[PDB]
Amino acid sequence: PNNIKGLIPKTCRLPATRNWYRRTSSFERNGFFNIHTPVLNTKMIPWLLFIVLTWGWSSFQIGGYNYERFDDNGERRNTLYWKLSPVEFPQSKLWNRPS
Amino acid sequence: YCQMDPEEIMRRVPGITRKEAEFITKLGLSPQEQVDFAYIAYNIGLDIFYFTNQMFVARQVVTNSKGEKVEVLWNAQCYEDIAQLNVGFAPVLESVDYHWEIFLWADPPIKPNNDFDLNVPCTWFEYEQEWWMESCIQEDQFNLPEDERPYNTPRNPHC
Amino acid sequence: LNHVQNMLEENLKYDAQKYNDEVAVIQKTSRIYKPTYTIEFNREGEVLVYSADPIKNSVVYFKYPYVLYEAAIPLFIWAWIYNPLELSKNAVNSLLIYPNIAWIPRMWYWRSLQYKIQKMYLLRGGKVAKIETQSLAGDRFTSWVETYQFHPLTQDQKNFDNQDNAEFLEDEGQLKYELGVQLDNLQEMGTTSQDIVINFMKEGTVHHPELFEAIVKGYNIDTSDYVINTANNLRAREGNHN
Amino acid sequence: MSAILKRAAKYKRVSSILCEGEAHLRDPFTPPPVILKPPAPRKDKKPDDITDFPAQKLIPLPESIPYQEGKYRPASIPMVAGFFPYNCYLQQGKVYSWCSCGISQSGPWCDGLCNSVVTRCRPVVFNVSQSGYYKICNCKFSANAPFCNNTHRKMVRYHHQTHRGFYEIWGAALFVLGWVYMGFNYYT
Amino acid sequence: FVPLFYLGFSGMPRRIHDYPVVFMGWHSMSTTGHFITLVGIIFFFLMMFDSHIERRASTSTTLGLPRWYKRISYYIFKIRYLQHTKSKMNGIPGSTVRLMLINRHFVEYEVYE
Amino acid sequence: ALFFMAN
Amino acid sequence: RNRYWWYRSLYDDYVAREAKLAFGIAAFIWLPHYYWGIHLNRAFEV
Amino acid sequence: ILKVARFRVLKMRPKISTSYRPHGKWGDFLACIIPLIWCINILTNSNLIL
Amino acid sequence: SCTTRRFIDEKEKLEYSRGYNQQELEASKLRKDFVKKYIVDFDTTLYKTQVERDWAYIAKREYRYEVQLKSIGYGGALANAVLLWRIYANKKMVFWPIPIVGALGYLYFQPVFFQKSNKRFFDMCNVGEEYYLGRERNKILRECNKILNVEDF
Ligand SMILES: CCCCCCCCCCCCCCCCCC(=O)OC[C@H](COP(=O)([O-])OCC(O)COP(=O)([O-])OC[C@@H](COC(=O)CCCCCCCCCCCCCCCCC)OC(=O)CCCCCCCCCCCCCCCCC)OC(=O)CCCCCCCCCCCCCCCCC
Ligand SMILES: CCCCCCCCCCCCCCCCCC(=O)OC[C@H](COP(=O)([O-])OCC[N+](C)(C)C)OC(=O)CCCCCCCCCCCCCCCCC
Ligand code: FES
Ligand code: FES
Repeated sequence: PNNIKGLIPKTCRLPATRNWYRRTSSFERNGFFNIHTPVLNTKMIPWLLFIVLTWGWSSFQIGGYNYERFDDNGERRNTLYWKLSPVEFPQSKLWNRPS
Repeated sequence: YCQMDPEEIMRRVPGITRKEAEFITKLGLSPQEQVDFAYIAYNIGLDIFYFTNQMFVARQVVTNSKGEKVEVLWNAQCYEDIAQLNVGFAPVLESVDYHWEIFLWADPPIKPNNDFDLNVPCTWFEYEQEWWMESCIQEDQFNLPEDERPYNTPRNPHC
Repeated sequence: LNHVQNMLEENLKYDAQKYNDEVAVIQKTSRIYKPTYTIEFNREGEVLVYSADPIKNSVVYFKYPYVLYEAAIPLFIWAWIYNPLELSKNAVNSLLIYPNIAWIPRMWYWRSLQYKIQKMYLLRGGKVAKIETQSLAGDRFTSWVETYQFHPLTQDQKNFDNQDNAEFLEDEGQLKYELGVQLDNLQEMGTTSQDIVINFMKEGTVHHPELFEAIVKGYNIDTSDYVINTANNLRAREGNHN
Repeated sequence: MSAILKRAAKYKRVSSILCEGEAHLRDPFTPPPVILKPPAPRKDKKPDDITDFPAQKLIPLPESIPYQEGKYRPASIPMVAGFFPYNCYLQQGKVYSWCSCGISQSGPWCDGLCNSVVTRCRPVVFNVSQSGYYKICNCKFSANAPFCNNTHRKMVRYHHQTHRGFYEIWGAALFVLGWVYMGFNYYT
Repeated sequence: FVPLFYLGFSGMPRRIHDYPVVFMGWHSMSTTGHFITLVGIIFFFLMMFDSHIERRASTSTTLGLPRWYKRISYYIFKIRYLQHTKSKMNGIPGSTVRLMLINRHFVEYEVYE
Repeated sequence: ALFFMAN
Repeated sequence: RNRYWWYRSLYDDYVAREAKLAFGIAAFIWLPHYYWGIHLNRAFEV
Repeated sequence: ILKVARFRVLKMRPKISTSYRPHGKWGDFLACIIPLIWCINILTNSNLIL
Repeated sequence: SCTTRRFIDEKEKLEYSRGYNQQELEASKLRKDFVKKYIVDFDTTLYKTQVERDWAYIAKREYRYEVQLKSIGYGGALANAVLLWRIYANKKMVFWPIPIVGALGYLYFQPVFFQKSNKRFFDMCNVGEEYYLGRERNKILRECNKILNVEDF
């Protein structure tokens, strides 16, 4: 339909300012399709940061904190005297390292 | 596809001809690289119409000290690996020839050693040996603008 | 698959074939501007038509949309640490999801700061313009772009601005506002990208207002009346106050 | 075109000299700028036509530059190679070559590596009238050609003012403060 | 080979074909990994077969210029590389035609004017 | 070593 | 120290920019590890 | 990694490596400080448990 | 133990949730006054015996983590909420909500977390009748037992 109320008719092409999403791929003028564009570097920065740095340096600490906070470090609670009992240690062997 | 003016290329490199400047503009280099390539090609006598292949990557006509007007062919090379060397006799880039016997006539290859007494001072773009290194250090260096650099400081008493 | 007859498909095939045949690489244009004065190119055959320091004049750290996210980060970290909502083990980690994705808008903004033009020269021939920009980490980028690629945007940058009739320069000749220009194809660092928007800040010096206006309006400028100034003032990697 | 020409009468141009000044004022070997005008356009363009533009004075690279007495603008941007001056004992009447490029392996002196880099920075061959300890410039930016005039302090301040330099210095400071915090909390 | 590290930390001797029940889990994962490796081996041989159906002449990526010791070598490589890529991108439509074909792909509408 | 356990 | 000496000590290769950018991020990634290690050391002592 | 993943490919600002051979200032000395510390650590720990 | 600590924390949360009576409030006030004075307002390293110093510092560390740090965190959360509100309202970065609202949040939450965990800190001072700290705690404990008509440890 031509005349629809509430809709602005598109008389001319709109700029890139109005785009909701930013393309990570482009076209060379001779038809070559660029997958590795300058936008791809900025898009890959957060994924690489999380995979290489953030996950490998916080995941085990989070796991141990949650294990102590919720599971009481896996204690067998039916024990008599804390001062005479061995301590159920929190998690100490990192599972996010290869060894 | 941004082409430098052939007149401007001729002006920057005075001895270069119109056809060479136009052909250089018809290559894919950015205008800075177009002017630089024109400078190099004119100064070293490079033939810019020579198509790069796996026999020789470049051709250059130069007159020696006896005025013989010889030609020099810059070969296609390989990095330490004859197995990666394209031993071909065609002006093409592909590796079509496969030789079962690399040294067919049993003639050995050679790595010529140069006598130190018979060496010559480096003049094949000698000013580029450290270039890369320096340019890797100056990319992350911030330089004080001349508006802020102190000037006309007092002279040293003994110099 | 091809034996199925679709008129829209046939029209698309005809359009593609006709564009391949009739539309050529070499396109004739009548947008030519002849400046009223002699153009004084530098020793490198290009006249500086715009200069600025976009990073110096921009707010880098305390920008409103992003300080909000970066100030919300500690709240999420505290909510995970103390668990005031008495959530299970998975829900608190879902809370911890947020700090990883809250600095990304600032990354995009800091990237956008490098698309504000720092320098623009007009090369000889009047068909190429050299654009120099600089990132927030000191990297410098140079791009040669044809003059016809430039399309001015409006003041609000929401819609395209009419070429051949647009006033982004005041009466004196300086920029009236931060002008947005869209480029159909910009080759940045050797990779072609489509529909790239660049900005000319108001706090920037517009040398040669006629040449700047012609370049932005996508004109092929006639540089026949020229002189060359043999001034070797500049140097490579010259300090520029960012 | 027509719209630009309508307003072109009132447009005013601005000078192109910004944060760089004039090289010929602060540097010898650079002739003052000369306005070269093109000749008449050629009637016929031939494939073997060399340029007809007026010739330009060509100054070769000097082997070394003299001591410019407190007025030294580097011909090209040098590598800093240190923000501290050397305290070197110079003998009276002995010719010293000072490294201007900054890439010399032989400390402050030229060695030979300026010939192996793309730069117009040539060594400053100078002679002192009296032997003694001198502050030889090592940032290669001093107005005194081989001597230190405390320009390295300005260079350090400018580096700190930059966004990336500010981040670098604060990151190093926070690394050291993390070491200090660990040492302070070592008994908890 | 990571679950083998896990089992080694738990006290698993080497040359035993029967082990305590508490190891089986990681051992299964380890065995899984081996089979993944085997699949990769299959692909290896497949590519060799696929390499002789293809029957193409190899072209060196260096174009005969392994080292850019000088900027003239960089220029020669850049020129030859651009010519080579232009020759490769023949029979593949330009950017405008390709975008026209991609954007106008959908040709299924119920009602027309 | 000296401060390997860091605490 | 000596910028030129420290900019080509590592086999004549320049990684000084990445070394400089490493300190800022490395100043914070060790905090969770350090605090949980404090917890583990206290548990061992107990 | 970021640099080599973002700015070292041919289409993203490659470098003209013009260096014939490396000239280093105490190379291995910097590359052996980190391992040596490790050795120290390991040795000390072993001795204690021994 | 972790189970003992979790049980203490959750029982304190339940007690604070249900209410605190009147005589319980009086006993809590006595316990809080004793703990505040003898631990927070005193340098625990100034006690004569090593047992007193060690266990008073343990009690002070428990106070620091369970009252000081928790109150700082909750006040900082309140300050962050107010800061986000003010940043959204002013469409720019502001700094006033951090100090003032952080201090107000700390002053609001420190009494809450002290009232919640008063018994925990009071009992941790039970070093024995042989020491001055233990004698004072036992005097306060006898007063609280008189108030609540019960017997504690
Ligand atoms: C320790 C320092 C302390 C003092 C700091 C002082 C200021 C420092 C910054 C100054 C500027 C330095 C240069 C920056 C990059 C410039 C280059 C560029 O083009 O950038 C665009 C560029 C986009 O890519 P590009 O332009 O295509 O290519 C880059 C260049 O071409 C070529 O560039 P390149 O390749 O050479 O360089 C690559 C490098 C370039 O980047 C850097 O060098 C940046 C290094 C880190 C900077 C950290 C300081 C940020 C300064 C602003 C803070 C404002 C605070 C006040 C306002 C908000 C709070 C109220 O990339 C990276 O480092 C990778 C991304 C690293 C992200 C780190 C995120 C930390 C988050 C911390 C908060 C969350 C913690 C918990 C969760 C943890 C896991 C996420 O962006 C980046 O690369 C950087 C991305 C990250 C930027 C935003 C960081 C936000 C931090 C928020 C902290 C909030 C704390 C909690 C609240 C506290 C108050 C209540
Ligand atoms: C030596 C090097 C080792 C590592 C080298 C690299 C190889 C390994 C790479 C791993 C990559 C990550 C895999 C796991 C992913 C999930 C994380 C996880 O479950 O961790 C467990 C941990 C621990 O979980 P837990 O609390 O259950 O701990 C286990 C507890 N026990 C052991 C007691 C059972 O969980 C978390 O850390 C959860 C919080 C983080 C969630 C992050 C979500 C956001 C991700 C953002 C991505 C980047 C931005 C994208 C932006 C896009 C914008 C459009
Ligand atoms: S002048 Fe510096 S290396 Fe020679
Ligand atoms: S080193 Fe001091 S001014 Fe150069």
